[PDB]
Amino acid sequence: AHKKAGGSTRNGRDSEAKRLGVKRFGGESVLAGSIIVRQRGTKFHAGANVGCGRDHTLFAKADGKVKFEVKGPKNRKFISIEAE
Amino acid sequence: GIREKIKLVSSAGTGHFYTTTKNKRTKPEKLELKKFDPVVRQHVIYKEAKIK
Amino acid sequence: PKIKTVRGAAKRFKKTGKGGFKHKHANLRHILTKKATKRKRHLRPKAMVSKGDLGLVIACLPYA
Amino acid sequence: GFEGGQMPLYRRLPKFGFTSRKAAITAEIRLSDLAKVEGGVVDLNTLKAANIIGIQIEFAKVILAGEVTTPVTVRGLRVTKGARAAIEAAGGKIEE
RNA sequence: CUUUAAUGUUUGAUGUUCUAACGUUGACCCGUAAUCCGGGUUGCGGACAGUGUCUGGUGGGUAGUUUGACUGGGGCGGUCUCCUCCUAAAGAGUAACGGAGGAGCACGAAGGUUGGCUAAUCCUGGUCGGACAUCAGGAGGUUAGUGCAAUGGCAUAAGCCAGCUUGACUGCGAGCGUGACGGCGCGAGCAGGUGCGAAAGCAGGUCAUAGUGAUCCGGUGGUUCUGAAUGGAAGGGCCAUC
RNA sequence: AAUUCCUUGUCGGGUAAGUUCCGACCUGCACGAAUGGCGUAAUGAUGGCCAGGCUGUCUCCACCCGAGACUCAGUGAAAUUGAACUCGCUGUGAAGAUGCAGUGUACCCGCGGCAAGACGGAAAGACCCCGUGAACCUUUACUAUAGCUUGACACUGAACA
RNA sequence: GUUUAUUAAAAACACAGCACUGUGCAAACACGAAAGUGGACGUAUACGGUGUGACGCCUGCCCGGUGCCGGAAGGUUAAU
RNA sequence: UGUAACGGGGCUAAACCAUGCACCGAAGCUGCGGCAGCGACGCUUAUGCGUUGUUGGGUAGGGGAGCGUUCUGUAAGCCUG
RNA sequence: AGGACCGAACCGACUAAUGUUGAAAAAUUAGCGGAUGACUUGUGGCUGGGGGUGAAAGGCCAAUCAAACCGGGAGAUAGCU
RNA sequence: UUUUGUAUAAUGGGUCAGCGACUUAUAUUCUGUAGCAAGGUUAACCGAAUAGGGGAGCCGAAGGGAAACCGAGUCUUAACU
RNA sequence: CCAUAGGUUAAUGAGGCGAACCGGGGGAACUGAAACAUCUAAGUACCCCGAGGAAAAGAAAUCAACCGAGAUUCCCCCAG
Ligand SMILES: [Mg+2]
Ligand SMILES: [Mg+2]
Ligand SMILES: [Mg+2]
Ligand SMILES: [Mg+2]
Ligand SMILES: [Mg+2]
Ligand SMILES: [Mg+2]
Ligand SMILES: [Mg+2]
Ligand SMILES: [Mg+2]
Ligand SMILES: [Mg+2]
Ligand SMILES: [Mg+2]
Ligand SMILES: [Mg+2]
Ligand SMILES: [Mg+2]
Ligand SMILES: [Mg+2]
Ligand SMILES: [Mg+2]
Ligand SMILES: [Mg+2]
Ligand SMILES: [Mg+2]
Ligand SMILES: [Mg+2]
Ligand SMILES: [Mg+2]
Ligand SMILES: [Mg+2]
Ligand SMILES: [Mg+2]
Ligand SMILES: [Mg+2]
Ligand SMILES: [Mg+2]
Ligand SMILES: [Mg+2]
Ligand SMILES: [Mg+2]
Ligand SMILES: [Mg+2]
Ligand SMILES: [Mg+2]
Ligand SMILES: [Mg+2]
Ligand SMILES: [Mg+2]
Ligand SMILES: [Mg+2]
Ligand SMILES: [Mg+2]
Ligand SMILES: [Mg+2]
Ligand SMILES: [Mg+2]
Ligand SMILES: [Mg+2]
Ligand SMILES: [Mg+2]
Ligand SMILES: [Mg+2]
Ligand SMILES: [Mg+2]
Ligand SMILES: [Mg+2]
Ligand SMILES: [Mg+2]
Ligand SMILES: [Mg+2]
Ligand SMILES: [Mg+2]
Ligand SMILES: [Mg+2]
Ligand SMILES: [Mg+2]
Ligand SMILES: [Mg+2]
Ligand SMILES: [Mg+2]
Ligand SMILES: [Mg+2]
Ligand SMILES: [Mg+2]
Ligand SMILES: [Mg+2]
Ligand SMILES: [Mg+2]
Ligand SMILES: [Mg+2]
Ligand SMILES: [Mg+2]
Ligand SMILES: [Mg+2]
Ligand SMILES: [Mg+2]
Ligand SMILES: [Mg+2]
Ligand SMILES: [Mg+2]
Ligand SMILES: [Mg+2]
Ligand SMILES: [Mg+2]
Ligand SMILES: [Mg+2]
Ligand SMILES: [Mg+2]
Ligand SMILES: [Mg+2]
Ligand SMILES: [Mg+2]
Ligand SMILES: [Mg+2]
Ligand SMILES: [Mg+2]
Ligand SMILES: [Mg+2]
Ligand SMILES: [Mg+2]
Ligand SMILES: [Mg+2]
Ligand SMILES: [Mg+2]
Ligand SMILES: [Mg+2]
Ligand SMILES: [Mg+2]
Ligand SMILES: [Mg+2]
Ligand SMILES: [Mg+2]
Ligand SMILES: [Mg+2]
Ligand SMILES: [Mg+2]
Ligand SMILES: [Mg+2]
Ligand SMILES: [Mg+2]
Repeated sequence: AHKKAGGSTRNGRDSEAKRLGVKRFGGESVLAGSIIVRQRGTKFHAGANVGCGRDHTLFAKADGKVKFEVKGPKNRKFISIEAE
Repeated sequence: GIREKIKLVSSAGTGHFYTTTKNKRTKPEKLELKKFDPVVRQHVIYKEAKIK
Repeated sequence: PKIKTVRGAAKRFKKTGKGGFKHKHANLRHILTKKATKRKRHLRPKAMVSKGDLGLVIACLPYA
Repeated sequence: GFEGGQMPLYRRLPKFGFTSRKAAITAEIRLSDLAKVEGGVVDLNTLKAANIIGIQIEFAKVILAGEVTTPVTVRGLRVTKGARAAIEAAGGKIEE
């Protein structure tokens, strides 16, 4: 009689969470090959003993402690592995 | 899905083949690439054949 | 009476030395031109059954 | 194996391999089993008489497992490398 | 050899007639004291029909069943997988029929490498020429660009030109990330062989994140791995692939 | 209109007054010609409307006759039922209280009556939803199939063209 | 006239009548694995099915779809 | 439906604000006594004995230990007119 | 003459009231329809369950019918109480 | 009892007495216990017989690999740091 | 026409019942598959026919594997 029923919502979608972030923090001893940061861009940049992956993933090429540091004229954030 | 699939047969006599795709409308000419043949352990020209 | 073996699991799993089960990976039967060769190369070798799903296997394969 | 209506693991996963009929008629032999025969000679019929390998068996290897303390003629059987060295060191005579 | 005239049989098709199969819910006789049945004489039909097996069609006449879930009650409507942002509370993750947008590809170069270059817009002047083509200078300084959505990146350019090319390699892979699992991802380095570069070096697809589908069954090529007495083979297995 | 949503359509009639009725109009949401159209005498335990007579239908009930109800004697059930020493109110609270809190009121026990409550009794709600329930029915749902039909071979042969 | 025995007697069913259509007789059809039987001891002025529903005036257009009927040149097509 | 918007009576403080000392008030804590679990430590363990701490709400559920019943052996025994 | 008329038997069942643990697992009372016909009734017979029969309501088939009853498969199954 | 949650005006029960629901068989895994121990164990059957015999067989002391096959290693691979 | 069909006599036998087991002819569905149609249930239940104290089967056109065994039936393994 009266239940003016109706509507919808074109906005139901979303994607899965990719679990990005910093996996190993500073002063944190890692093995060689350990993923430090997963990220889209180069929000961070690779310093000493640190490689950049295909997806801008920062992994350790050697063993030692993680060092976050800011260098360069653009004040970019570099991640390096100190020797250990 | 216009990009059909083909195979790149070794010209070394082996039946080894890489599989790949191409647009046969815009690229009518055959694809020929020099690829590694793990049987002969050499780089040999492969040629386009049908995926069959 | 005897327990009957699930014959599919007997065709899919093999018991190892310490009691674990080896199995073939999935995803290596077709649709293979779009898959990276690294992926396939890490899918050819047999893998061990994980600790979580190892109980259902033992229930299906009582006779090893 | 019922996981709800989810495809169970034994059907998610592919079949592999086949079954060898020859493996059922092959056998492996300890070195410690070599003393359990009589006559100091080791054949298939000797091992079957000693109730070691079984009747339907037609092939047998001798494997470095255990140890033997006696000279034993081995005849018509495969022998591993370590079993050949241990038998020949213990006085054996591998032949055909 | 091209094209057949004769003869005959192997023979099909189409008629043509026949009778002997078969049919007769035609007549008459007998069993018989009987409108069944059988036998007999006979007439008509006649190899048709009709029955059996096989086979194509039709077939709710009958039978067995199926006909999804979420859902501010059910239905109708909308949705169902993947990607991007917010909600999301400065690690990760986090729901609603919450707010907004996209994907189900493309590229044999739009990949690799070497070398070089650096935008948008506006201002002034200038043949056709115009708000807006091309040209020169100046401001500006990435407000542009990125094959496509958004976000994050990008000048050492990941953006734009040209040269050479196929690393859009094969076997592996320490070690980590992520998931209940299946699984997904990153990966230095090792062996082989290769491309560019003088060289150091770089390259195991594309700036990244969507561009997808388990198993079974079956197909194709390769491989002696197996091969039900033996030798092969079929089939199967493994590798690649659909 | 047995069909008209809007609609108590509009006009007229009948009535003091008529969403019904009758007659017209046609703007037929969404009549219509053998799933028949329009009429139609008679008939109808048929539907709707009106009038006369009639009357306790009513205004508004009154009295009377009888059968019970009531009392005595005799026989003698039933549904139901956790236990009961079984009040009202306002509030609280599984959200509508005999039973909790606060307060008020109330000597104990019957009999005749009424039926507001005991979410009273009766019937594992028939509505609604659910169930990877059932049944029946339908069809251009799926898969089959009886049946009907086609042809091949057999029972089935001879001649001539 | 009939009907829901036990909440529905009606405008529902039936009806005489009408029309379409099938059926040539061993009829169609129906019950039956079949033999047989009904139709019918009847023979198209008969039988079956379907729709309509006395009577009166009437019953208009559409064959595209779905069915049915008829066709047989061509295409396609089974067992063999 | 009946005061019915302090729980009521009633209160001009028996209300509110500030400060302070008292007291009441729980199955909390302490005291006295008793049981059990788990750990220490030591004995010379009867593998449990002192001391010692500490623990002891509980559904689904998991673990441990028991009572009693009927029947068989012990039992042609023992109790019982 | 008449599926003619009024109206008892007979057949039926329109309305109201009672009753509804009834007198009665569908009746009584007062009225009601047909009543020479497509009537009604007695006795005997036939049709059987996916079947019958049906002036057709999914009606009836022993107080049971969108597929009777009884026995069996059978302790069907029950993600439900 | 079911529940987020019941004095609930949600379910069930009038009461008493009696009956009334996690069993049984065979396989398999784990724990405990007992026996033997790199061995352990027999089934059918025989046997007058819960003995003894019977070791057919089963599990275990070796695994890897799809497999052939190799073997304390093996597979992968042309070959593995 | 013989004949045959048919008729009649006579003799012998059968017929029916019954618990299970047995062989054969037919032959389900619920259920399970978390639906269901292949499949399962299950050649089960059930119906029918026939026999005996047991029946059935049975004396290799069999297995095996180049060595060999030597009818049938039953039990334990092989082996889930
Ligand atoms: Mg709704
Ligand atoms: Mg494959
Ligand atoms: Mg043995
Ligand atoms: Mg149906
Ligand atoms: Mg739903
Ligand atoms: Mg966060
Ligand atoms: Mg946070
Ligand atoms: Mg906030
Ligand atoms: Mg460059
Ligand atoms: Mg200009
Ligand atoms: Mg580039
Ligand atoms: Mg990109
Ligand atoms: Mg499948
Ligand atoms: Mg071979
Ligand atoms: Mg062979
Ligand atoms: Mg209308
Ligand atoms: Mg109206
Ligand atoms: Mg008026
Ligand atoms: Mg009136
Ligand atoms: Mg009118
Ligand atoms: Mg009409
Ligand atoms: Mg019409
Ligand atoms: Mg009448
Ligand atoms: Mg009395
Ligand atoms: Mg009583
Ligand atoms: Mg009250
Ligand atoms: Mg109240
Ligand atoms: Mg009273
Ligand atoms: Mg009352
Ligand atoms: Mg009363
Ligand atoms: Mg209910
Ligand atoms: Mg009648
Ligand atoms: Mg009647
Ligand atoms: Mg009735
Ligand atoms: Mg009535
Ligand atoms: Mg006839
Ligand atoms: Mg009609
Ligand atoms: Mg009419
Ligand atoms: Mg017409
Ligand atoms: Mg038409
Ligand atoms: Mg037509
Ligand atoms: Mg036709
Ligand atoms: Mg055709
Ligand atoms: Mg008041
Ligand atoms: Mg004070
Ligand atoms: Mg106290
Ligand atoms: Mg205490
Ligand atoms: Mg104490
Ligand atoms: Mg406790
Ligand atoms: Mg406590
Ligand atoms: Mg006793
Ligand atoms: Mg009359
Ligand atoms: Mg009467
Ligand atoms: Mg009359
Ligand atoms: Mg109906
Ligand atoms: Mg009845
Ligand atoms: Mg039935
Ligand atoms: Mg039925
Ligand atoms: Mg059953
Ligand atoms: Mg039951
Ligand atoms: Mg209860
Ligand atoms: Mg509730
Ligand atoms: Mg309470
Ligand atoms: Mg109460
Ligand atoms: Mg209660
Ligand atoms: Mg309930
Ligand atoms: Mg009760
Ligand atoms: Mg009991
Ligand atoms: Mg044990
Ligand atoms: Mg032990
Ligand atoms: Mg079924
Ligand atoms: Mg079934
Ligand atoms: Mg099922
Ligand atoms: Mg015999």
